[PDB]
Amino acid sequence: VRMNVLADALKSINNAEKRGKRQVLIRPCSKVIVRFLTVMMKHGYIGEFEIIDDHRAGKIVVNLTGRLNKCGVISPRFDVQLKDLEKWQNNLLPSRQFGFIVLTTSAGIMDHEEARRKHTGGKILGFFF
Amino acid sequence: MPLAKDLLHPSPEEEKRKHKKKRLVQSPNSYFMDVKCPGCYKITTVFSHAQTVVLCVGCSTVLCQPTGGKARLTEGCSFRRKQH
Amino acid sequence: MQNDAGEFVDLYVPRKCSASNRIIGAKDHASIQMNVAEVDKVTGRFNGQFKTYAICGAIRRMGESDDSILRLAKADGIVSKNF
Amino acid sequence: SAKIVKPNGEKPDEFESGISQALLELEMNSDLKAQLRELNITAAKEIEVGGGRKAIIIFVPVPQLKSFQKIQVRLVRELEKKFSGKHVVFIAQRRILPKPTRKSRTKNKQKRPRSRTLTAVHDAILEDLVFPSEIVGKRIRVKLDGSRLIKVHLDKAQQNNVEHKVETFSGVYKKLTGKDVNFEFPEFQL
Amino acid sequence: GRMHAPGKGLSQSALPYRRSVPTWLKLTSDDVKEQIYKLAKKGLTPSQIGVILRDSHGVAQVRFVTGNKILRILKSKGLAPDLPEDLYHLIKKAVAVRKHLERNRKDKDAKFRLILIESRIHRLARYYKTKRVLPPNWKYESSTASALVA
Amino acid sequence: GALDVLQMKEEDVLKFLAAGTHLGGTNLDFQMEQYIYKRKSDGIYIINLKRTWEKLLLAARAIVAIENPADVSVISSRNTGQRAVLKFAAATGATPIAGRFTPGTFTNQIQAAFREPRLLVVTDPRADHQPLTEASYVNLPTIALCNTDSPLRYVDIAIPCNNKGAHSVGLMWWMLAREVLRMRGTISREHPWEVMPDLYFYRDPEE
RNA sequence: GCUGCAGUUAAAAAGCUCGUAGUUGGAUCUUGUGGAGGGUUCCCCGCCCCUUGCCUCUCGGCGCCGGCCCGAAGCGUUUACUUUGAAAAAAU
Ligand SMILES: [Mg+2]
Ligand SMILES: [Mg+2]
Ligand SMILES: [Mg+2]
Ligand SMILES: [Mg+2]
Ligand SMILES: [Mg+2]
Ligand SMILES: [Mg+2]
Ligand SMILES: [Mg+2]
Ligand SMILES: [Mg+2]
Repeated sequence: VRMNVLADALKSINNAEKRGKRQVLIRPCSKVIVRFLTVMMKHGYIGEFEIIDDHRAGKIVVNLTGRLNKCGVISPRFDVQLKDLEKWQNNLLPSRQFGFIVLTTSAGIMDHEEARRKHTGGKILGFFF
Repeated sequence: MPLAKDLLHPSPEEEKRKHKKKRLVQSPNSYFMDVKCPGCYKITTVFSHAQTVVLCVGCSTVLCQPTGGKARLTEGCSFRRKQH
Repeated sequence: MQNDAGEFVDLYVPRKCSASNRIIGAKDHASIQMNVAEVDKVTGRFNGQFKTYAICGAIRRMGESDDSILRLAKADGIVSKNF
Repeated sequence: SAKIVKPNGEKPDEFESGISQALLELEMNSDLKAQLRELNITAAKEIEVGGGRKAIIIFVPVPQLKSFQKIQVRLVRELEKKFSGKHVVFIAQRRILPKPTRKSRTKNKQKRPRSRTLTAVHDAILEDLVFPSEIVGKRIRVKLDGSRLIKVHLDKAQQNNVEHKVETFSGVYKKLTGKDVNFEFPEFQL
Repeated sequence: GRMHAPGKGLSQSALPYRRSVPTWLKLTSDDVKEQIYKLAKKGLTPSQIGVILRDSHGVAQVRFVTGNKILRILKSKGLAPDLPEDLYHLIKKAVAVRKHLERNRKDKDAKFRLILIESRIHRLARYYKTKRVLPPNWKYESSTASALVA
Repeated sequence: GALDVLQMKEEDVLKFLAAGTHLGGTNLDFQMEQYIYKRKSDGIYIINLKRTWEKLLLAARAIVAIENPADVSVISSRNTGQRAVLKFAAATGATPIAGRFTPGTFTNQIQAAFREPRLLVVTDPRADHQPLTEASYVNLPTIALCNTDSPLRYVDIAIPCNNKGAHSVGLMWWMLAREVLRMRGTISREHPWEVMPDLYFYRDPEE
């Protein structure tokens, strides 16, 4: 079935970090997975990643640093509107000095710190810290 | 589980040990072959996992038998794997 | 760890494992500090300078420090290549 | 012939008609006629290379493309020894259309078929840039500053025909689309 | 994950990445189409045509040689059957089961499997009616169903 | 090492093939899989020698870096390795332990057998498991000679060899003594060694 | 117990399967730079095809040397979402 593709991509990344692996393969690939990985890599929680291209949905190989502590998904994509955001990042995040919430806004997939910097709400996807 | 395996550049032989689909990119294990009847003479092109009965033209009026896997040639000599 | 003035307010900076990047706690009585020697490149005799490696207790308990030191050495000219 | 063989290409063009008249010339001779029947072109252009060389593109009208490909070896060598010191590549000239939702405002025209999408033509360009090599694998490494890097993996047969030209493929692509491409001959045939 | 069974196996095919035609080929697009029409005239379903073409001729996948799939080819000439063979073979199997059931009524496993076959028939007709392939007043009734197969 | 003074010479491959050290066991474990060349026609694995040599020189480089020679405690419990560890401790000044181990020697601050080593060499991971389990309490690295069916838990520098036959075990200890004494200074290279490996072999009670 | 509980043995998964509503649903359809606000690429004007944008004319005020031209009329298939304005008694 695989209702949600991002959920199992993130759970398979997170099951390997607990194990000390240097790399993972995750499949199928998707547009939202690549954007979420780019957001997670711009900050420095993962290394580079490579996309393997079959003529189907494809597969990704990720180089894992040892910096990632936990990444995860919020199961229904709730609407979040720049006033709920503080009450959201007081449940999901472990502190006020690190850890990011990832949300899709009409200006792309980004983090909360940029969402407030651009005055935009959207839908929550997940978090990593 | 060496804890540092390389997934992007696998082995040239351990990537043909895996299932046809569980490998990095899918590939069939089957192939096409030239077959020669020693009687009439043509170049019939046959699928390895035939599952059909093949005849040449007239002559032997058999050239392969179907099975649960790869088809077996009766006495079809000289069979060549075709390539890419 | 610093503050807005700039000073460092911290008891100590714990070391991190060289194979999994996770810090080594203060009560991990299974972590080691393996120290290997450097040779003098001509007559193959020891000369002072040496290399040091830390391995955490967990990945030492799963039987992986063996093939982790081999990788930390091969990456670093103690073995060069062609193991 | 040689003055109308760039329709919708604004036919009076110094370099383009210069390639044209010579091409149609060595077509019209009775040397080898069973290979061509005076097929149209539409454009041409010389582009620089980081390696300091010259490469000319032959923009073929796409319904001709299969018939150009049936040759692709005598023509390239002839036009090469005529313009010695350069490289010759053929491209079938396809159409990109804006996004029907939003890249250009909609006026309820048509469905915008998939062949006219950006990715489809951007792949058919790469297919045509390296024809005798029959692309066998693809890969994309996204590096640590946001930019990507494509790797194409071609057969280990038909090798000696393209790796001398392989440097100019990168230039042609980085000039047409804007992406950094690499070409490889893989670990082994498997 | 089988629909009506408790098993789960991956026995599917796997067609290759090089999607070009095989450099050798004893045929060309319209020669394939005539070879298709000939077999379609004799009463062969698209699956049978594709197997026959794969086993005795060079064509590994018709769609890479001719652009269109086999059913669209058969339609652009007016040769496809009135109902698709996915539903045809299921109705044939249900008729076969119901005959045996009428012969010996002490068979309850046949009853169960007939219920499952008819569930499949309904789940497929419900989808074929959504794509306007079947008239919206279509209905699987056992008697007229036995009539349909002939 | 990557160099040529440390590379294996033809005189040592003959010592190896004469002691039989390349001949593995019948069972393989998934951690020793990088040290095997190929399984023979009968069910037995050949150990790669070039890999034995590199792991043996890595162990020597780990031992030479310890300043006090007398906290490199060496242990053997089986009857084949006792003379070898006694002679290894004599040749380079370690402190040997042959026979029973008397658990708690590393973690008990009353016993008179209580010592605090800085390294630990051992003949057989699967027969001297008590020193390993105890080293896992006091931050104690470990070197070990491994058969093809040795569990690499708590070992840090495995040396692949035939671990079963007496000639193999003595040869490995002799070569470990040779290479520590060589690179510490002492018995400089470009000479054969006074000691012959047979001083290190098991007695196997005589005529 | 939505955030946030439980169902091997403490209370607890219908004997088993099918099935309409209900809830949930795989991958895929355009990118760099000239000036400009924040660094030394990257995120309002526009160039490789388009980058509010096609138009069809018409009356109203706007250039210039009877003539020449862009803003004004439809609007981007629609929605949900998100940001912003308007309009919502006081008391508390
Ligand atoms: Mg499954
Ligand atoms: Mg099957
Ligand atoms: Mg199927
Ligand atoms: Mg409770
Ligand atoms: Mg009870
Ligand atoms: Mg109970
Ligand atoms: Mg039950
Ligand atoms: Mg979707």
